[PDB]
Amino acid sequence: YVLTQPPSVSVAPGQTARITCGGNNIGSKSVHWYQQKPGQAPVLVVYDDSDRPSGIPERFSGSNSGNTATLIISRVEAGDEADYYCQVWDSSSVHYVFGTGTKLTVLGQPKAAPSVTLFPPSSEELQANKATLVCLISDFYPGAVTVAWKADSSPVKAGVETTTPSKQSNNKYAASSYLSLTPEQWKSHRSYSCQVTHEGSTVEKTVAPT
Amino acid sequence: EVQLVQSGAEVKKPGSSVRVSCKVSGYTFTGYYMHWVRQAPGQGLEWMGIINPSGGSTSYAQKFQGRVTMTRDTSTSTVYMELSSLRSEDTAVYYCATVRVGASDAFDIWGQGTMVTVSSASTKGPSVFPLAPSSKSTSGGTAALGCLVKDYFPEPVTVSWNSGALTSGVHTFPAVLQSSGLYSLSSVVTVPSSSLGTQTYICNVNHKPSNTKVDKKVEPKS
Repeated sequence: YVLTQPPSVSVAPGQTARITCGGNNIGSKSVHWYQQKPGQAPVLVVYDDSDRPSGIPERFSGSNSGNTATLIISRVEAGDEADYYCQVWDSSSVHYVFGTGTKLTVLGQPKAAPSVTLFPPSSEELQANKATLVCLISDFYPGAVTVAWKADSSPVKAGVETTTPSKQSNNKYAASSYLSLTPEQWKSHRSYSCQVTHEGSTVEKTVAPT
Repeated sequence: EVQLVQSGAEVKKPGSSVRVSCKVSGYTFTGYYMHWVRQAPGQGLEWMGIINPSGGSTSYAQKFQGRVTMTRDTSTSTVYMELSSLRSEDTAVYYCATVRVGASDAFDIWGQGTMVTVSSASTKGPSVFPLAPSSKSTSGGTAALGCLVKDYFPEPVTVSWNSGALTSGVHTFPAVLQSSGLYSLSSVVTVPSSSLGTQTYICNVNHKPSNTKVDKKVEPKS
């Protein structure tokens, strides 16, 4: 019942990542660990506290102590970046409880700055009685970015939709942010700008109507 | 190797039902029983239930209790998964997974998953508006142009520039899901601005489920 993991873990290569998974008294319970790389399916990595399935690297080893069970990935490699879930069989409700998940981030890539191009609404989009702003972010690392919009230079919180970051052809992340508007506000405010904060670093682009 | 292959992605509307198959390959199917797992977007694994290929009895989780139906077919070596009273919060990837009687207790073999987008929107084709580059840029450097693929509710829309000849600078961003249950994405190419009138830039926004084939040129701002 309620298996609990820390959300994020960062370990540079060579070190050993010890992803912890805590349930109330896991006293040698059937602890099982699963790696879930992006886009694909969970694959069993460690079962029965510490044992492995055949074909799983010798690096992976588990340990289930008293009240907290942990996963030891000795000599971490870049190909070990994934989400890791723990799981036991709860006899109280006869259920199969999974952990909260832990995104393991292998480092080994210097911090990168976004490129935050802006697009006004189209001359044909206004002909269609609408106006949507486009914010496109690419070529930035630490997969975490905060977005905030500004009309003219007055704060805004209405009509903005933003997607979650995604790995590129590069191993740098990318995300998109949109803003639907009304056409009379578009040419009343002098300029629209993209304000994108990444790790505490803000880059902006500006445009004026036609 | 013993494989688990699942049905393809399904698109349902709230209040319906959805069946997802998960075929086992090879051995006497009714050897070791298998279970099902939900995983909503971005979130974590959730256990849904069990069926025994042999003794077709089932055992579910409390959240999906009564609204999930699990069946198996001994002849074709498969298991089935039915959600009843489909709700919008059930949009997820639904995995299947077998546990082998003996070694041990975890699911050694997993399925590929089946995305089940669940929303009330109707199958619609997107409207395209060209996005003009930097107005001046006469003596500037490099600029970005693009196409706006607005408003559609199936999420395989494919954009390609000039029948695929344009490759350098292309970055088609993942689509956004606006609050109305409808999608929108953008595709942008970065090119030197010295050619702002001597090569042609046309994007082909294809949307197969509505067979909406629309071309849209991006000329410099005017």
